[PDB]
Amino acid sequence: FRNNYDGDTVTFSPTGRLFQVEYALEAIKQGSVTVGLRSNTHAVLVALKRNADELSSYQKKIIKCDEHMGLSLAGLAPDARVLSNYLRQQCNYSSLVFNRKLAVERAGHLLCDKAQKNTQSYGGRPYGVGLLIIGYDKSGAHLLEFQPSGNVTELYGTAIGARSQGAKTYLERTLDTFIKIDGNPDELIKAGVEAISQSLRDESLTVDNLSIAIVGKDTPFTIYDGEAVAKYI
Amino acid sequence: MTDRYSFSLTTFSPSGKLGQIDYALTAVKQGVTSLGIKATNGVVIATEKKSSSPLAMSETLSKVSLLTPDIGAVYSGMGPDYRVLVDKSRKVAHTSYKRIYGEYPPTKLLVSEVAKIMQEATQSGGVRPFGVSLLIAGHDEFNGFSLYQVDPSGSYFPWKATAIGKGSVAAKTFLEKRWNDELELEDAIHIALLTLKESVEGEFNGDTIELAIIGDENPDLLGYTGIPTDKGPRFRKLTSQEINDRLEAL
Amino acid sequence: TSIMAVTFKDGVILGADSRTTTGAYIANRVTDKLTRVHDKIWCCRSGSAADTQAIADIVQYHLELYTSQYGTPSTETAASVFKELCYENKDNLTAGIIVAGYDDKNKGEVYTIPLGGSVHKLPYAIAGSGSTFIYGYCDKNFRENMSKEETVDFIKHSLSQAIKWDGSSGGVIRMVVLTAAGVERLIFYPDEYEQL
Amino acid sequence: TTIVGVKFNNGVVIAADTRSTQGPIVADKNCAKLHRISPKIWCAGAGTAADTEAVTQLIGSNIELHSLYTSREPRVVSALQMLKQHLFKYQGHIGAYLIVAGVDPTGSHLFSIHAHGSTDVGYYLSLGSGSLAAMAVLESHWKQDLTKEEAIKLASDAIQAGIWNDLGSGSNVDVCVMEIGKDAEYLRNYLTPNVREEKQKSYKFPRGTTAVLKESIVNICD
Amino acid sequence: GTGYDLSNSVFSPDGRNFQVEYAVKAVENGTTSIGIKCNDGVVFAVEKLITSKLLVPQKNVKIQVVDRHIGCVYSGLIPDGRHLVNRGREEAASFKKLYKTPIPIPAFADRLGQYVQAHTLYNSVRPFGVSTIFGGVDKNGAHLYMLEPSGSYWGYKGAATGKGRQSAKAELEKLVDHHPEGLSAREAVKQAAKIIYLAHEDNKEKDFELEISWCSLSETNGLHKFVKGDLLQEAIDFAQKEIN
Amino acid sequence: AGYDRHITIFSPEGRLYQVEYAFKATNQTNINSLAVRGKDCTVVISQKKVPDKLLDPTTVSYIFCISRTIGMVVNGPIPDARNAALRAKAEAAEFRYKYGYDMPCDVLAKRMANLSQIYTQRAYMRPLGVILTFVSVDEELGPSIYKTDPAGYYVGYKATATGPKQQEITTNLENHFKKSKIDHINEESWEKVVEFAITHMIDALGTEFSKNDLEVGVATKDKFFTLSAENIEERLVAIAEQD
Amino acid sequence: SDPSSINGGIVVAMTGKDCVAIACDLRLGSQSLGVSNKFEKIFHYGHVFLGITGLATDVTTLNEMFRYKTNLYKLKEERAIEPETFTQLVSSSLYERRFGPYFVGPVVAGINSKSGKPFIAGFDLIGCIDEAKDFIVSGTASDQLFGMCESLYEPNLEPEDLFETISQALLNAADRDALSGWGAVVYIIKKDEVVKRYLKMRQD
Amino acid sequence: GSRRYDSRTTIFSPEGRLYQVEYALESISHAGTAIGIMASDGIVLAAERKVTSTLLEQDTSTEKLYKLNDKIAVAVAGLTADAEILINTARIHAQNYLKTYNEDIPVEILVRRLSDIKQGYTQHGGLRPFGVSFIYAGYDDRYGYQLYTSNPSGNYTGWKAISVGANTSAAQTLLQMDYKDDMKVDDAIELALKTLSKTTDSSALTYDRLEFATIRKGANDGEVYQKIFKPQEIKDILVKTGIT
Ligand SMILES: CC(C)C[C@H](NC(=O)[C@H](Cc1ccccc1)NC(=O)c1cnccn1)B(O)O
Ligand SMILES: CC(C)C[C@H](NC(=O)[C@H](Cc1ccccc1)NC(=O)c1cnccn1)B(O)O
Repeated sequence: FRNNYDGDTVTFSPTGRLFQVEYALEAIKQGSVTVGLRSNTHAVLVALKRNADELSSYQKKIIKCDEHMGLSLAGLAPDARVLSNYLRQQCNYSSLVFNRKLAVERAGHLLCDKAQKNTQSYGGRPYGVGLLIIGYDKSGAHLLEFQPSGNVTELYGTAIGARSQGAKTYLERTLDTFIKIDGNPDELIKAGVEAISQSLRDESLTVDNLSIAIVGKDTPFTIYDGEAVAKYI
Repeated sequence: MTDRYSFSLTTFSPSGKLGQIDYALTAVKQGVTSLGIKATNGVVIATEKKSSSPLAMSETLSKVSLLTPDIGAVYSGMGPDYRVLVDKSRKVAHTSYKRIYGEYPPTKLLVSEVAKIMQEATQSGGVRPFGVSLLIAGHDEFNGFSLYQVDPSGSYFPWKATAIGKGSVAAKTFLEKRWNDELELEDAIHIALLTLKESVEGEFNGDTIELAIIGDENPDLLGYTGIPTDKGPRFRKLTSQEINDRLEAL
Repeated sequence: TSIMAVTFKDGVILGADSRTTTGAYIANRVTDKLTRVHDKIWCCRSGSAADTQAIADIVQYHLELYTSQYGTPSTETAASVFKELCYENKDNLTAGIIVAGYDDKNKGEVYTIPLGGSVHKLPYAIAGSGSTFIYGYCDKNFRENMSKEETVDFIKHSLSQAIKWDGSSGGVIRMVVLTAAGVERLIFYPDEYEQL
Repeated sequence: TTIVGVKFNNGVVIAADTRSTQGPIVADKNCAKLHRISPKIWCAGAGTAADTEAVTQLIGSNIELHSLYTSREPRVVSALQMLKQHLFKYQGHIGAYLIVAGVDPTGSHLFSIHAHGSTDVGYYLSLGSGSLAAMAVLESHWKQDLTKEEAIKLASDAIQAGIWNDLGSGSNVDVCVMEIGKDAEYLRNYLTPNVREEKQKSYKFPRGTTAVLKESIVNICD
Repeated sequence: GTGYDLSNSVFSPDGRNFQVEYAVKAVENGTTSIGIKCNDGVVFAVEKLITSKLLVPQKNVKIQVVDRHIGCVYSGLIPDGRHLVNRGREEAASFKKLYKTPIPIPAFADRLGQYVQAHTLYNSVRPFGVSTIFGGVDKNGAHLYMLEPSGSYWGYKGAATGKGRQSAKAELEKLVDHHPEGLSAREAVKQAAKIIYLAHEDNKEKDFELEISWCSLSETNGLHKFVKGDLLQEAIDFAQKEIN
Repeated sequence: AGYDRHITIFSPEGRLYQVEYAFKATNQTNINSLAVRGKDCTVVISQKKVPDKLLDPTTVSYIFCISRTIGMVVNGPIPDARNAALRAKAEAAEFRYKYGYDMPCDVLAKRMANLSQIYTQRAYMRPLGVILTFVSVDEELGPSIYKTDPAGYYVGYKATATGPKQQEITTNLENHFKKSKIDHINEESWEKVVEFAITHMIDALGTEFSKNDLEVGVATKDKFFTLSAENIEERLVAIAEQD
Repeated sequence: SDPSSINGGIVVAMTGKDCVAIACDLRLGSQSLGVSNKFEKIFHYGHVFLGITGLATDVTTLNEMFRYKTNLYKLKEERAIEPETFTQLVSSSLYERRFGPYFVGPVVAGINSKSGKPFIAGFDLIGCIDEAKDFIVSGTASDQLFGMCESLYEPNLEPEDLFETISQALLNAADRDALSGWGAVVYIIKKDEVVKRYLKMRQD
Repeated sequence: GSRRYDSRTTIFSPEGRLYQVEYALESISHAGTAIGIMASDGIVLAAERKVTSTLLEQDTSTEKLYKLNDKIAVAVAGLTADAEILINTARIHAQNYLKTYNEDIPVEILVRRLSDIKQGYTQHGGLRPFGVSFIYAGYDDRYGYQLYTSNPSGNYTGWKAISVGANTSAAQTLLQMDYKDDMKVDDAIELALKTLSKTTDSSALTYDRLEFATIRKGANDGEVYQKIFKPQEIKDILVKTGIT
């Protein structure tokens, strides 16, 4: 069975599965946990950064795409660099040609279509990364989940990576509370840090261990690391 | 999309055989017998019209094709493979010869071109060799009358007489007994008809048998008059009636 | 050249002179400038003989391919194909073309395509070197919903005036009648139209 | 150059003069302006000599391949279409001006093609610098329903108009007759009304007249 | 031997293309979607499985418009469907550009068809992992189509695909029999809502969300529009009541 | 070794399995068709089977109008059929543009057989699992039937039949032509020739047809067209007033 | 400006009784300045002779090109190219450069080895074939050559007579052309032998 | 995809040999033997025609000996069709050289080029190599008479005497024994015929089973002549040497 049908992305299994895509999905699960959630005014990303040694840096998980849009990554970091870069260009093209900030929904559809092309052609490979995209556009705050299969979903909240199921159940439980946490950035982040701590096991979330991002109403997408995340530990 | 078969499909096996060329020749062996005989004043090529239905009109499928006014072809093996080789042979006779010296190529050179097209199918990426052997007969001013065999490998050899396909070994033997260097064209047509009767199972008449010659110029077949140096093609397909006439003196 | 197409009650008529010139020499005096691109879609050609023919041949090809896949094309679709060729190749073409067609749902329709490759849908249209001379006459004499006989007469008189003044126009007046009935070829010789 | 084409009741006839010029100079007193596209489609050419020979041979070749491919006799409308589309592609730069005529399985045909790629149909046509002399004759003597013989006369007369009145034309008359049921007949130097009169003197030199400096045998063999 | 099912363009000894048949499996594994043709238009509806409370309601739109007059819905690999619709949109733009008129639905059907069939001609590509239900109104009425991973498509009175295709097909067949005189736009919408609720039983474990769109000559002028608010809620009720 | 059965290269026996399996695919649809020549027409009959009640019967067809004069019936899966139909249309339109006359039936046939031959030789292309029957009244050869298969083979027919029950029809027709001694049906009108074809479809298959079980294409001088359900019924009524 | 008038140069060919003759001048100039008096414009491939007038660089190039093609021809055909055939090879080779032509006036002379029939032909720069039965002329003194030939020539001359004729035709045409002369060479081609003679002429 | 069916014609074996070259060489070893012998006043090429029949026209035939130049010729062992592809490019290269420098191509330059073309098929492009071995016989004004050999690897070497094709080892041993540097062409002719006569896998060595050629400075010229022996000429010279 499986061994005969997982050679490349161009091959269907007898049950209609695409194993190379499923294998790409496994790189996400092995990635460090990251969380996203939003109110009607703001959207927040929280990520647990991973290090190699205690002598190593913690590898960055949050990339900015435009002044109103950015993302967190779980999986193969280079693939996130390629995809965030493409998104950066699309965000950019919309501004130059149309003097228009790209709709987060529209960015969603673009990433879906780009990933898809690599799931149907020979010699290509699926992307091995999951992405959480937050933004503030003409219809307010937004959060998106991107899967290397091409599936993009709009959500109030979610988490991806190792042990991500913890935070996901927390957010599902908290839903009615955080959706209302309007006009107060520090409280939405607090709910996000509380979500991400439901996925801790190994160690605690430290000062150079945390990464948080925020966008909204009158707040351009900004990255917080180190000392600047201290008031959330 | 895009042909990503940029590698040879014919390669050498440890014994040194080229598998696909062998297998193509095997396909040729299953094909209906065809033959050629070279007389002093002409060449004859013949084969059997092995119709695939009595509902089919066997005239709509010619196995003997004109390549230039002085050159004709016949084959044994895969019919469709032959058809496209005829299209290509006819074209290359123009692009590589007529459009350059204002005359049609001599037989050996047109053969040489066909052979190259077949050699390439043996080496290029993503193709299989042609599943045919051809017999090409023709005339030219400086070489006179001449018969050639072309095989799936792209090799060709000149013949006094030969046969290919199904009953070739028997027919080749029958030609070795009957051939001499003093044969008039009519005599050769006679030998051809005898040789082919051993191969044909069913009916043996001008409707079943397809036969063509390279003989004298046919000014009646030219279509126009007024240029002395255009004296008419030497290639002539014999009619059903012309065959039956010679089957009564058989 | 003098060419026109007129919509009336039953359909549409196409008219043309028969003169092609190289300078002041009449290279052809019996030219057919009324060209068929489909059973009931025709065009009037003016400008370069080579350009208009090559354009007309391309359109006929496209519409035949259209019919094989989709069924009878609308006159508007025919005009669109013409336009696309004339517009996209405006720098290397000298083609002034009138498209007229009969359709059962739109009766008779006329589309004019002048030099730059713009499209204009009109009740009637005139074009060619000779047309300049009948802008006044045609504007004063055209009515909507005329009868066949009336329309034949309008084109006949109009083109004879154009033929009279324009050296690039002349020969015979040709017409093509497009209705539900059918396609009818009309021809009128100098001895008739000159004395109108 | 003067080339004409004339339809008759059962076919078509074409004819041409035999003069070629560069500036005021007659380069060729007897070139052949009649070309065979296929055995029953012939072509009269005017303009640039290399160009009419080339365009005629190219389409001839391709027509031949089409015929073999389709098992059909070539049609005049095919040669017409292929020539016009070729000339059109070269915007005029290929200086071929052609009267194309022939018989095929749809009847008899007569067309003209100009260098930019426009085609015309007529019962009678002429092209070349002699075009106006010849057309004047055609416009004067043509009628519908000509016999083969009346057509040859009409065509041949048209070229004579060109030969005598146009400095661009001269020497001889070539004709080709294409009749619906028959083989095309090509009739090279049908008229030769311009035979040079006998010279007044022979200019044959006494041997040794020319001074030679040096001599040697040339090797032709290998 | 075997291995006939490992490469896309390969014929098995019985003349089948197993890779396509395998694509069909991914389709059968998908959400159920449907189309109903009515007296002057077409209605599309689909089941959206609510994986979580966290999925923002009404947001993750599945029905897709092509040009102004064509609706498309599909079951199977969602991205594969978007790819097909992307192509359909290019396919239609090209047609409108040259011919000025908007693309007829039969014409558009073949555009998709030929494209999908192209992905069964080479081993360097994979067949499409969706069946697509699409249609609209043109010069001569309403048209409804369904297109399979093989590139096969036909016109349909009613059509269904995905998990609950059998329930839906059974429900569709009854309508054809109890209404030979031709359904109306408004009725076909209520009916659409019902049919999805009834194929939802084949997956009754996970909640779901209803999505409906329509293209009717009298109701939408010919244009493809989404069913929203009052008309959606009215359709939901009719189905919620006919489930009991 | 075992890959000689996956792409179109020779087997040790000199055979092309992928071509052979393509021939197998042609019968997937379980539909039979036949073609006969009249005095000045050509008729194609093909079974029409609409199993699902949900289908729009008017869109279920294996007959195609290639050009104003050429019709083509296909035995094989629809997506491959339509692929071949699209190509033939395009090839027919292009021929007319380039050569200034309508593409003959046999010439288009040769052209499609050539494309099919190519899939037989080049590895990256699969054969189309279809058989194509082309029909017209050729302006030179008169009524015409030419048929092409996935082997790239093609020939002209007096009459022909294609599908699972091909042989039944073939032998039926073969017997008629031994009897009649001529190479067409002696009938002046296309209406009677359609009737003859339906009659012999009934005898050879041993099945009766309603107006919705058949599909008919007729080719006359300068048109090829297909009959409506009601045009068929008129043909079915006429045969019954005799049996 | 005119690439046909930079280097200067004439070639002329005539038919006789079972013979042909081809002649050229020897000048290679650069406008008014004479550069070389040894520049031969006649070449031969087997028994087929070719003279080229015009732009010297193209004269040289075309010779090297025909040597190349006739060598290949002979290898494949296993026979020497014939005058008729070569004429066709020249034509198609020139027309191949239709819109970027070689600035030359080629001239072919020879006797068919199979038929004994004398053959000459001339070409324009784009390959149009002029196949005269009497004489062909080419170069910056072609007007003068046409005049000399049209008077001096008569049919069926014997090799020794034809020699005298063609030499006078060339010499007297050259002396009325500023860009032709500086020596002259004449080939008398018979089936069997080919004789080559350098003429004495004015060196100004 | 395609990768499945790729034989990978240009990889190394674990032992560092090229599979396809070796198998091509194996094919060459079954081909009619060809012999080249250089003398002081000329060169000899001889070759055994593999498989013959009464009906094979030998007068029109050529399968082993090809003229490349007026001064260079080759003997072929292997696939004739493959050889012709190579022979034709070799003729072109010679003419390109002649046009560039106005000198006939030195023998090695041509040989190196042909050998380079063969080498390429060994390192890139995923095609099978040419199943050909060449013996080159030529003269030039730098080195005089030369004899070279190239095979499917694209390696080439120079020899006083050599053989290719079948039974080379036996033939090489025989040439090593009887060859002497002071040899004349006429003695070389005899050596080549003896050697072939002693290694045929046929009963006896008749004229109809041979092709013969000499490159001589034929002393009366003070220029080099390629003589391709006609069938009668072989029959004569076979009698003189004493084989009848
Ligand atoms: C459409 C064509 C056939 C009719 C007339 N065109 C020509 O006669 C044109 C010149 C012209 C004259 C007046 C205004 C514009 C262009 N003539 C040609 O195209 C022409 C003439 N001789 C040979 C080939 N083509 B016209 O539009 O006045
Ligand atoms: C078509 C040919 C055969 C007939 C006549 N043409 C010529 O004589 C043309 C006149 C011409 C045309 C364009 C540019 C320069 C010169 N002459 C030549 O083509 C020509 C050919 N070879 C040598 C010298 N001149 B004509 O149409 O008056």
